[PDB]
Parts: sequence; structure tokens; C-alpha cells
Amino acid sequence: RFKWGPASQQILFQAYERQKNPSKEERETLVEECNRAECIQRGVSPSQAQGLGSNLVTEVRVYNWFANRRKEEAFRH
Amino acid sequence: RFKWGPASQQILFQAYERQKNPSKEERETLVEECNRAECIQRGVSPSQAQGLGSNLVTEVRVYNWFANRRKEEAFRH
Repeated sequence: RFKWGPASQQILFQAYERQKNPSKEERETLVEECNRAECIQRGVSPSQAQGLGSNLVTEVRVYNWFANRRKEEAFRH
Repeated sequence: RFKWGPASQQILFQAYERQKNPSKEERETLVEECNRAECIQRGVSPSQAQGLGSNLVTEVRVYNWFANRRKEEAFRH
């Protein structure tokens, strides 16, 4: 289990179109920005970002989203 | 069943931030643009947009995505 929220996804798509290869440090910003945006939807305080539980955006998942979204431009057609 | 593809979602998020209240006619453009973009990921021809099956973006689903994404700005905090 673990799913991207529509709240974290518009953060993430907004980003890819300025840069689809986020650096080490960029990736870690998008993680803050995903957890918090996800918290303030759940009527959860940003400081209790661990309130999310399994749905906590680890930076590996931000990495893979970019990786995998780049795969989807590596196509046919 | 029926799910939004990451291909249809970046089409759809790209749109909301120019306009979150798409008109009758706009909605029907985003439907074309979602099915086709979804086809060309599946190594399916755009003309066989019915190849998709259940995952065919009806314009009601485009309507509801906008509706529901607007709900998510109607918050607390």
C-alpha cells in the first residue's frame, strides 16, 4: 500500500515540466512539499508529518516517480 | 475499475492551472487529448481509441476530476 495523493501529484507534475531530472537536493525539497501538502489535506498539522503513516513520501518514491515518468516519454510511435 | 493514467493526468493537471472550471466545449477537448495520449502509450493507434476498453475517458470523468480537484482546495487550515 502507499498511494500518491492528488495533492502530492499536482506538486510533482508542476515540477517535472521545469525539470524532469531533479537533483539530490531538489528531490528532498519535493519530499517536504509532498508530505506537508498531504498533511494539510488530512486536517493534520504539517509538524506531525508522521501522522500520514504508510502514505509518507519517502524520497525514494519521489526519485522513482521521476524515473518512471521519464520512461513514459521513452516510447514507440 | 477504470483508472487515470499518468499520461492522462499530466494532461489534466496542465489544464487546471490555466482554468479550474472548464466549459462544456473545453471538457470535450480534454477528453480527446486524454484518450489519444493514453492510446499512444499503449502502442495503440489514436483512431482505435475504443482499444482502451473500460479505461476510456468519458467526459463525465473529466468533469468529475475538475469538480473533485476543486473540492480539495475547499479546505480547513
